[PDB]
Amino acid sequence: ICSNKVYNGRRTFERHFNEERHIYHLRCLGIEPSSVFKGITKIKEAQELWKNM
Amino acid sequence: KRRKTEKPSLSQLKSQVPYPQIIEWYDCDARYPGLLASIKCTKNVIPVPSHWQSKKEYLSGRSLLGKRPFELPDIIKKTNIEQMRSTLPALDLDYKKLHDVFFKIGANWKPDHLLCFGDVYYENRNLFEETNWKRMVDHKRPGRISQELRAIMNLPEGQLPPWCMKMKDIGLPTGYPDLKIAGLNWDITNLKGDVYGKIIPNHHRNYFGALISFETPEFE
Amino acid sequence: LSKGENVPYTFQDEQVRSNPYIYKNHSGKLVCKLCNTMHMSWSSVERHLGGKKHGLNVLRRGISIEKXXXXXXXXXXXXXXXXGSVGLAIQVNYSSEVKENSVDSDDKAKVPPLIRIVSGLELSDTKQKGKKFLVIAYEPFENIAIELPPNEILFSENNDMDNNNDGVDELNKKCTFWDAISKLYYVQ
Amino acid sequence: NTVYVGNIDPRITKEQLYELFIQINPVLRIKYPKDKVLQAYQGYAFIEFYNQGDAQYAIKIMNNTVRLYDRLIKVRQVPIAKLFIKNLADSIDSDQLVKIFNKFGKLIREPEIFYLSKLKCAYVYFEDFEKADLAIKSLNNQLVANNRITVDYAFKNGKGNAKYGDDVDRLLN
RNA sequence: GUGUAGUAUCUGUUCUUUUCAGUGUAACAACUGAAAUGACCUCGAGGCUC
RNA sequence: UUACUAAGUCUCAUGUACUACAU
Repeated sequence: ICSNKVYNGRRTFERHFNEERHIYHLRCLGIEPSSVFKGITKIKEAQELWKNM
Repeated sequence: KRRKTEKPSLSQLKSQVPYPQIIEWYDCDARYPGLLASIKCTKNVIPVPSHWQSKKEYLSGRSLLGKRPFELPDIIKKTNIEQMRSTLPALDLDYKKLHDVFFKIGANWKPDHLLCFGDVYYENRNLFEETNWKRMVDHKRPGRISQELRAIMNLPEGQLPPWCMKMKDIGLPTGYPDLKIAGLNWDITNLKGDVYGKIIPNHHRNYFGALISFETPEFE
Repeated sequence: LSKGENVPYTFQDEQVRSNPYIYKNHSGKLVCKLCNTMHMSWSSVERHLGGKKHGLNVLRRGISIEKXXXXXXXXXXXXXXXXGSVGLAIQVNYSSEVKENSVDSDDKAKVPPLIRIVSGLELSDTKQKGKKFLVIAYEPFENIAIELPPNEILFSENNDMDNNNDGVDELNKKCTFWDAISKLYYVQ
Repeated sequence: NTVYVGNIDPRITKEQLYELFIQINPVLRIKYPKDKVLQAYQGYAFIEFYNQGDAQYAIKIMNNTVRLYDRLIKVRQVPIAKLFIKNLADSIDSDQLVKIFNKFGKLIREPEIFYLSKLKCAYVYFEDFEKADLAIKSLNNQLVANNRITVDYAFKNGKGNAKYGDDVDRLLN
């Protein structure tokens, strides 16, 4: 979801879930922030998840 | 191989779940993920303590270095054996005294913290600070300021806090609509000591089990 | 190994220290307040100091510490040709020491006329547009333009041998001459 | 919700902060850091209220109000198109770039001029992927200031993917 | 105040064949096998490259 | 205004306890 970005660690990527830019991609994408969407990777699936919301 | 690559995506798993935020990335390799999501997300189940997947044997804690050795429950500390025997780097006691401490004095006594249905103790946690926290949410209330924080604030007695003037222009706290403060909504002559204001509630049994008497077993 | 220095306890409420870091806590052990590491002997303390760990915490702590007369001149357009195509050449003439006798204070006086290709997409009136102009400018005199319908003419390919005095641009150095002695600006 | 507080004396403790701000609004949580390099307090805290109404209220009434240990207490409240352009002319000013790309699209930031190889290049930030497509379509392989410039997407590999149009559309929305 | 065998625990130190596939792992890790040589381009990265 | 996490493996040394076993 983030610029097809690269991360060098799993702790770091687990920290990506709470971040400025990651939440900007979600919220500006129309997928609202915080803790339901944490496990997101691809942009597509969380769209149907947000339709479920 | 094929079974390892056969796994559905965690977001595909979220939709099956009524409380999707509990499921985590590692649930993808759950051998029965649709079932494990239902169990883990069932109403009253309490998720596994997360200290697993760490190799630290659950306590490496730096905080463990700074934990207090012990503190007597104040009711037992009343028994004075603290002075009789020095535990830190003979004391004749009365049977009636000790017995009454546990029973007469300490029947209704209960530890202040305990824990709740789903409380689980993670390594970095320390209950004591949360005990002083819960006790503090109890003692301290708005409109009152202790003499220590008052001295640090350098506010002399009889003088209102500096936010009473900005509270005159801005208005009462949105969180405390019933709050009263001397000089504004509340009588300045009732200003006393550490309390410059108090919340005035606008709201104004037996629970079928009322014992109506309390009698402890006597030792004698 | 201590070199006779006295390291006060942490609780003694701080004589200048060699390193104001290694202390002794309430107990007898030695600690690095930054690193939060316990050390049994002064030799272990020196291993800590000579170790990369402590140094990294020192750098982190340092990072924490930082934290116009408008006169139309006279142009002389003329269809030229060389080899192998066709190009345009303009001959612009300037004053004959008539009015330039009152201004000679080396204020860009050494600066020769300048040319630029402008798109008609922007005009004071903004009515019609769609062609280029070979504008030529000099401080006192008024600007001058020449319409260039042809998409490209005389647009050469490495005329000289790549010498880099940009002047203003490749266009000016590449194909302009300023006879300053006679006040004649040629452009092709 | 959460408010930043700063210019705090390390002698100010957690109970003192709590007792301080409960006077303003109810305090949900207090994160008041404790240094593992100084074993004390680093002199700034974070107070999470029960809502941004009480948060902003405490920001208004609390800022530049309480004096603790003679030091004043401070309170403060707590993805775009990018085109790489190569072979620019030395006579091209950043403001001239702004003028050139304004007609195609609004710029979220200013261009970035840098030199590769000698080779003048710039990054241009557009607010719209479609307006970026306009500046690309018209300005790609074009001659400005008598110099041929190339206009494409800057690398992240390069911008302009399929998911990029999708999410940039949303960030526009 | 000693010797024989043996153990645990700090701390210091340091990063092991670039890759691929299998086992393995919650994912790692770890283990098991093989091995490119040559040419070119832009700023260690990159190649529907040959 | 700094929005709270680092050691691991190997190697060769130092720190400290310990376990059977003998005078």
